[PDB]
Amino acid sequence: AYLHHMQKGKMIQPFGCLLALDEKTCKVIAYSENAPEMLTMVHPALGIGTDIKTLFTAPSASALQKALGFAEVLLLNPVLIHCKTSGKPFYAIIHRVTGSMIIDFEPVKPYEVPMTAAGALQSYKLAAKAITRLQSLPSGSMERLCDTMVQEVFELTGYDRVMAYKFHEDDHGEVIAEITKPGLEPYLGLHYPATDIPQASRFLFMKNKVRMIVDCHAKHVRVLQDEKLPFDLTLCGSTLRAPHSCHAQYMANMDSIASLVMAVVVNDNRKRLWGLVVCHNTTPRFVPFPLRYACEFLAQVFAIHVNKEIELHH
Amino acid sequence: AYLHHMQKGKMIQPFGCLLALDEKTCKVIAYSENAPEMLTMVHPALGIGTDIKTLFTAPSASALQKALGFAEVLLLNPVLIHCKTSGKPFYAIIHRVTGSMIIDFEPVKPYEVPMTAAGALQSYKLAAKAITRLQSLPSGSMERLCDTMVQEVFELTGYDRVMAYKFHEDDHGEVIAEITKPGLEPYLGLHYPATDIPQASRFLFMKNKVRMIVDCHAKHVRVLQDEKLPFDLTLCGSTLRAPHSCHAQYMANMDSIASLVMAVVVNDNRKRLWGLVVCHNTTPRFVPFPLRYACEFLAQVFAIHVNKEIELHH
Ligand SMILES: *[C@H](C)[C@H]1/C(=C/c2[nH]c(/C=C3N=C(/C=C4\NC(=O)C(CC)=C4C)C(C)=C\3CCC(=O)O)c(CCC(=O)O)c2C)NC(=O)[C@@H]1C
Ligand SMILES: *[C@H](C)[C@H]1/C(=C/c2[nH]c(/C=C3N=C(/C=C4\NC(=O)C(CC)=C4C)C(C)=C\3CCC(=O)O)c(CCC(=O)O)c2C)NC(=O)[C@@H]1C
Repeated sequence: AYLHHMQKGKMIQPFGCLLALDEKTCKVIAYSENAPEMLTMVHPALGIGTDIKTLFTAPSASALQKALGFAEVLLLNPVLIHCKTSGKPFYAIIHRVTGSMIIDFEPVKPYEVPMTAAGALQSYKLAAKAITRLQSLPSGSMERLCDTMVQEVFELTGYDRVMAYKFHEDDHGEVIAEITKPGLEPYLGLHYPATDIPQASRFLFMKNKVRMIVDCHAKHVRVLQDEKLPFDLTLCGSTLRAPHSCHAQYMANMDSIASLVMAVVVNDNRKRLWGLVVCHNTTPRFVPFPLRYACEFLAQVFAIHVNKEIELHH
Repeated sequence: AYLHHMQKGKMIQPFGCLLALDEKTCKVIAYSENAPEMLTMVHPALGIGTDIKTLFTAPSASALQKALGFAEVLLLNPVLIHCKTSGKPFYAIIHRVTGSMIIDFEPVKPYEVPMTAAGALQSYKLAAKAITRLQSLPSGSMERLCDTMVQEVFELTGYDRVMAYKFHEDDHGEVIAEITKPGLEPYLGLHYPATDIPQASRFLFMKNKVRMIVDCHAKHVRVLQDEKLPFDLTLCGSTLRAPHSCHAQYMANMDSIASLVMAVVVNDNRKRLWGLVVCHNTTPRFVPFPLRYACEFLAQVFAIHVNKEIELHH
C-alpha cells in the first residue's frame, strides 16, 4: 500500500508547484492544482495541453524544451525561469521518467536572481570546505566521523537539530551522533523500531538522496493528470512530494515541523542504505535547491568515509 | 619599470569591459574605452559621472548598489547583470581598491542565462570531485600528486596543455608535470631562467591567484579615469588586466595564444609562491568566472597537499 501511493506521488507540498511534460510534444500532461496561481495571472489557462511558451519567457521556455534532449544523469539543475506575464522567478528542478519530463518549481526572491551563480558557488564552497575537514579527520573512529558530519551539516543548513541515524541489521535505527541548538531534548543513543521508517521509504532513499519537508502542517496540493493516460504517472522523484499522513503526524507529534533528510548509501554507483543524516526544525524551514545539491555531495563523501571506517573495523 | 606598468598600467583585454565606481556616490569614475559599445546601444550614455541606474536593469543595479556596502572578503561573485532595455547579460566580478569599487564585466550568451546557477554548481562539483581524488592519494610522492593535479586541471579547463611549474630556491622554474592533447610537443622537464617571470609578477600571484589571457594577439583597450580623481586607479586586481607587451610577445613566440595560470601558495593566509599551474591553448580560449573560481579552490587544496609533501620528505 505504501509504495503504490508514494510512487504515484499525487500530493505535493504547497511551497512549490509541479508540471509534467510529454517529451514528444513538450505540452503539459500533469500539473499541481496550485500551478495556475503560481505560474500565471489567471487568454488561455494552464491545463492539460498547455504549451510552455505561453507560461514562461522565451529563454526560459527554451531552456526547459532543450532539457528534453539530455539523459537524466546529464541534466544540470536547477534552471532559473521567469514567468511570462508576471516575470516572477522560480528554480525549475528537472527529472525524467521515461517519456515524461517532470519539473518542480520553487520560488526565488527577486534579489536572489542576480546572485544565483554567486549563491550557488558559495553553497558548494562551504560544502567543499566541510569535505576537506571530513578528510582531515584521523581514521579509526566512526563516532568522531559522524560527530564531525552532523556538526558540518548543522552549520551548513541552519536546522535546529541534526542527527546521524544508523540502520542496524534488523532494519531498526539508532541515533549515533547529534547536535542541537541549546535547550532541545536529545535523542542521541536512542533506538527506534524498523517500522518507523518503512521499507518503501528506505527504498526511495536509494534513488532520491535528499528529501525536504518545509512544514508538516501545510495543506497538500493535488496533482491532476491527462485523463487520456491509462496509467498513473510516477511523481515520487519530485522535490515537492508530500509526506504520507502517518509521517506528517509523527513529525507534528515530536515538534519537528520541518525536516531535511540525506541518504547515506555505502558502495554507491554491496550497495546499501547505511543510514540517514536527519535535520529537523521546530518551525517551518525552506532551503533552496543549490544548497540541497551541495548537501547531496557532502553526503556522498561522508558515505565513502563511513564505508572506509566499516572496513577498517572489519 | 615592471611594477609601474603593472600597478599603473591602464590597459585591459577586449573580451570584457570595466567600470570603476566611487565608493560613496556609486557613480562612474573610470571606464574602459569599449564599455560604451559593450554596455549601451549608443551627453553620452556612458562616461565619467554616469549613474549605474541608467545602465542596468533594477535587480542588476540594486545588486551592485548593495555590493558598494560589503567588505571585499564578504563579496560573493559573480553578479549576473543585465543592461537596460536590451537585457544584454554579463557576469560582474567586483573587487575593491582604496577609493573605488571596480567591476569587471564578462559577457554571457543570452540563452545561457537560465543555466547560470546550474553551470556554477557543475563547475564546483567537478572541482570538488577532483579535490577528493587529490585527497585519496597515498602520500609520499610529489610526482604522483603533481601528475594528478595537472590531469584534473586539464579535464576541468579544456586547455591544450597543462603544466606544473615549480620555483627553485634561486627563483628559476622547472616544468615538473605536464599533460597535453595528443600530438603536442612536450615541455616536461625544462628549466627556465628566473627572469622569465619577474618578481613583480611573482608577487602579484600572491594576491591575484588566477590569471586568464584569452588571446595574446588581441588589441588592448585603455581605461580612462577622471584626471581629478584624487588617486590613481590600479588594475592589478582586474580579471581583464592586459598582459605586458613583453609577455604577449613571449606567448605568441611559443604558440600559447591563450593561458590560464593558477598560483600555488604554500602556508597561505613561511608563505611562499611554490609554483604555478600553467594552462596554455594554441587558439584563443575563454572560460567563465565560476570555473575560474572553482579552480582557485582546487589550487588552494593542491597547495596544502604540496606543503604536506614537503614537510614529509624533510
Ligand atoms: C505509519 C502507520 C507508520 C510510519 C510511516 C512512515 N514513516 C516514514 C518515514 C520516516 N520516518 C522517520 C522516522 C524518524 N525520524 C526521526 O527523526 C526519528 C528519530 C527521532 C525517527 C525514527 C524518518 C526519518 C522518515 C523519512 C521521512 C522523510 O522522508 O523525511 C514514511 C515515508 C513518508 C514519506 O512520505 O516519505 C512512512 C509512510 N511511521 C510511523 O511512526 C508509523 C508506525
Ligand atoms: C620582458 C622583457 C621579459 C618578461 C616579462 C614578463 N613575463 C611575465 C609573465 C609570465 N611569464 C611566464 C613564463 C612562462 N610561461 C610558461 O608557460 C613557461 C614554461 C613554458 C614560462 C617560463 C609566465 C607563466 C607568466 C605569468 C603570466 C600570466 O599572468 O599569465 C610578465 C607579467 C605579464 C603580466 O602582464 O602580468 C612580464 C612583464 N618575460 C620574458 O621572457 C622577458 C625576458
